[PDB]
Amino acid sequence: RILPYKPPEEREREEFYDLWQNEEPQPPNPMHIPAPKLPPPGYDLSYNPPPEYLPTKEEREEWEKMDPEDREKDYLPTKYDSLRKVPAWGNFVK
Amino acid sequence: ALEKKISRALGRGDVSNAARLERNANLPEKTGKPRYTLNHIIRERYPTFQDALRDLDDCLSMLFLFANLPSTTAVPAKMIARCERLCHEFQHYLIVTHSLRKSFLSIKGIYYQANIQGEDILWLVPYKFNQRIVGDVDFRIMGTFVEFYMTLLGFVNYRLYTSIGLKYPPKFDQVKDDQGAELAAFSLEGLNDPSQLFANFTFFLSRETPRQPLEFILRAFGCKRIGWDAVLGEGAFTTDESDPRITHQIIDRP
Amino acid sequence: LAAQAFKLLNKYRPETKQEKKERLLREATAIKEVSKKPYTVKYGLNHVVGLIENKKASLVLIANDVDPIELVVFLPALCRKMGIPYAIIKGKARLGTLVHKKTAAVVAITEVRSEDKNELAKLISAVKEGYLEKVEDTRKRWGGGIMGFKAQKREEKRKKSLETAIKV
Amino acid sequence: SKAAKGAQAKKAAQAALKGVHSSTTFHRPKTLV
Amino acid sequence: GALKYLEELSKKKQSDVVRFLLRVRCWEYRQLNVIHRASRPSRPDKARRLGYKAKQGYVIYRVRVRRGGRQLKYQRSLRATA
Amino acid sequence: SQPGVMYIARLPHGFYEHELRGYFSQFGEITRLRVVRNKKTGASRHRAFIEFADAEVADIAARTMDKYLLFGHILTCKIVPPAQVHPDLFKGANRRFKVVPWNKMAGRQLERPLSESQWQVKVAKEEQRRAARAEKLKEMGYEFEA
Amino acid sequence: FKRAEKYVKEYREQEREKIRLARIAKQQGSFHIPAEAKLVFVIRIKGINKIPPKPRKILQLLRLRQINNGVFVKVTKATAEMIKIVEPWVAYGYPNLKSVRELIYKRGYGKVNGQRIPLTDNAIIEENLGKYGIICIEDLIHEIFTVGPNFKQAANFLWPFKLSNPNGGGNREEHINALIRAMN
RNA sequence: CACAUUGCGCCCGCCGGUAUUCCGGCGGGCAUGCCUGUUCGAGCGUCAUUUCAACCAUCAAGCCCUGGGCUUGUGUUGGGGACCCGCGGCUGCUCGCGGGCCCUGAAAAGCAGUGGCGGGCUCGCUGGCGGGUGCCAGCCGUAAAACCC
Repeated sequence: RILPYKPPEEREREEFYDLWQNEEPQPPNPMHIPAPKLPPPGYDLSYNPPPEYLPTKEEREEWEKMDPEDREKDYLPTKYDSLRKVPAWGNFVK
Repeated sequence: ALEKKISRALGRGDVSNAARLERNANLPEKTGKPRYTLNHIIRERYPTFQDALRDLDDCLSMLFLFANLPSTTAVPAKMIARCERLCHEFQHYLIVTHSLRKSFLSIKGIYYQANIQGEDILWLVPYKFNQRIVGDVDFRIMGTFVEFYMTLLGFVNYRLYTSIGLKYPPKFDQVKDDQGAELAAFSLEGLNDPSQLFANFTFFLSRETPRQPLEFILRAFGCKRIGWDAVLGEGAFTTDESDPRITHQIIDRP
Repeated sequence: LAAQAFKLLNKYRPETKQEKKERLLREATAIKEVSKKPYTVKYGLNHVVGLIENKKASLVLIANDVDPIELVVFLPALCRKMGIPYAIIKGKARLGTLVHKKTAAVVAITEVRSEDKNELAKLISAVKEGYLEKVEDTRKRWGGGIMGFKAQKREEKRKKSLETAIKV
Repeated sequence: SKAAKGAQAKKAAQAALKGVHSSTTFHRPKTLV
Repeated sequence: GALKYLEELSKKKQSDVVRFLLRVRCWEYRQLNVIHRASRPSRPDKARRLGYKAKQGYVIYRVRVRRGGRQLKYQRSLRATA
Repeated sequence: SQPGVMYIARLPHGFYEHELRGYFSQFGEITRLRVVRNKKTGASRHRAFIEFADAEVADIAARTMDKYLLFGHILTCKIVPPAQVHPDLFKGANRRFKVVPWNKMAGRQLERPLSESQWQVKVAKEEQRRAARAEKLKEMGYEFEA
Repeated sequence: FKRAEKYVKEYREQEREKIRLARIAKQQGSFHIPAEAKLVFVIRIKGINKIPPKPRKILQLLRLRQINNGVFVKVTKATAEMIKIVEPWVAYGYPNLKSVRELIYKRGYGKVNGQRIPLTDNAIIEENLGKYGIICIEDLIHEIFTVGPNFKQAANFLWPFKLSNPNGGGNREEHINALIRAMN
């Protein structure tokens, strides 16, 4: 009727399924507004972009001089000679 | 109510039942899993596997980010370890199925695009550096999202492995992962144009090359013989740089 | 003195409801397939009083906030009449945690183990020197009478209202 | 000076014996229903 | 044996201890309602010998009734109306 | 200006001058302090004397810490009345009572060489001591030569 | 207010520290370690409040001044002697490759002009070091793990690791990695 | 809820009408006192909270005549008693180091003495040099060194 005693060491030692098992299509309700996907990356974002996308030395210093949340885009295209010289993105977590 | 009973027990000197009540609490710092089961929430939020596949983009971006971030109070260390495991398990599925299609190098990181059952999945993985956390950043909000995504990916991984035929979860070698196997600590057992680009080829990755991105790209697109310096981790086909049977060596040095 | 008392008292705490079941299960399993007398803190007002009357309690600790005070008002005199060292502890709830209850009106120690015989003896001397000598004169005196500034003004005003005429 | 010395001596005595740990209208608080 | 000490104490109702406790408790009951629940007997020895046990199902309600007469005298007692 | 003198005893091992100064300087100001010790060994005799510059501080501190149970020692804080306070009481006060290895010093002094000319006349004094011991051995009935 | 028990407690603590330091001095090289040149990770933990002068200087040289501080040290004869002195205040053992990789990446920092600069790019790796041939963060990991000629330069560059109290988690061998896993 | 009019509120769900918002209907619920328990609280009602713990070698190292033995691993509360000694100073009395006998709760009421080295403080002379210190939780034993940097 009841379990026998076991030492605490043995108790510590002793101690998956398909979610869509019964799945059928359902009609989409009209009250749902799905969030749009973030746009895919372009040619400005590559670490070795074509030289045209690169900005001028003046157009850069104006960009960092301007405070954030006032810029058209949150980045400026930059060219790096190697993957070794590509630094970490400072706004990744943000 | 349970937290109140733990506090009373802790504040009264009886630590034995306080530990007993803790086991009922299912704390993430000990289990490493989400505190509340979200099986029914995920099912009603994604009524079919197709809806789950369409929103894997944000799920993978979170989990690959937190697999590189330090351990916080909202998301403890054992929670991050499960994020590595799920992301590594997911990467193995694309390698076997050759579902990886595109990859892109950007100033924001590395972009991977895959095609699972006809849905395009795009996610961004940060470069392998010391990610910075400054300003007003709240990990409790992100902890809630991590909790949901880990449960979602775990169920997605199970179905994808079952569709192929492999058993889930894959066997994990703690000793090999300790040595630095990373993706190489998984063994995939059964249950009882893509795969030609680098098939009959052999690569050696130098120290200054990103091991995790390169190995994923090569192994998904056909390669079976990849080696690297022993500092990169256990699992290389060969370690000696003087091995004669090495066609390509990837370098990033002046 | 409270901390030193509870340091000895904690080492003789009675087993909890979970611990007692585990010990009972251990012995039952062993027999299915000879002990020394337990030493523990005695609690319960009827229990402790009988121990005092039979001169078995070495040390008695009494709570200071029993809601009907007449339940413990005789205890210090009874302890003194029998020659039992006693002390008054702030908190019946603090005594409760010692015996795994919500509240203990009184706790007692009859006999301790050999490794704590010297510790208990030192605490007996500490209480009777540190506490019983300090109250040898104040236990016979009436308490209260802590009139503040407002109370003193009222009393002086009352006197001056009867200085001239006393209506009776 | 003498008052300052007496206050310091009393403060140490209190700590030695007792330790160092020591709108307007009231409404019925909203509780769980 | 605490209840035997309580029995003797309740016999001396004019003693300094009992008179003091009865004075303060009388004021406290007067600030409360005429009929209100008492969480605990104020005379545990008296309640015990009258049949009170500390089980779930036993309650104490204390009540104050105006004393005096109706020159007519009520044949029942003030305790009966309480 | 009425300095007060405290007599503390039954001290635990470790409640030495620096701790006696540190703890009681919290009550007030300390002028001189001495913990009694042994010359033969650098060990305390578990009592000490503390002089406060303020008499009222010595009264408050002695009342509070009188029967204090510390590491199994019930302390003793008694104020010595200014009458029988010895004029020579704080003499090694505020000075470290360092331990001298008298056994090492006296013992090795027996090793250092020196002209034994006075030692040989001491040998004669040893002989006369032996003669006295020989008298003490007459009742014993013991004979011993050189 | 500081209590009389704490004064006596600290003295008896200092008396025992003076004892073990004297014994460690007289039988120098007490630890029976075979002559090997490998890597050990050292973590500063809570302990005796009043550190004796000799251990105080050792913790200063190793930069283990604050609690939850970690450093990489080669096991030389002097270092093993130094670590034996600071045994009460440190938790130490041999790391594994994953432990070294996680620490230098997730919590990696560097000292540039006496300032704590995070390891966000290899540009500063090859600007401070690099004349020794260390141009990327992986080279720094390689030199730390497979301890080489310029371990000292790699070590001083690495700012002491500021770890975090584990959330429910002597020579510890590989069990220092379990402590690191929780404390990271 | 309402002299009860087949009228009107609040919560959960459903049905039919162009219906996520409108209308109507339907189903399940919403009185008071009290008891037991649950959960959520209030109180210038009372209390605890700056942790008196454990942590030498539960065996190591070296040897010898090969299996037993040997050596090294310095680790002790204080006080008292016309008691019996050994050895050093004291012209001597006596005093020191170490024993044997006896007592005492982790017991207690000035009886402070042995020369230095380095450091701190302080005072003089030309950062340096030369003297003092009841200051050293730093060492040594009478020189001095070490630590220190």
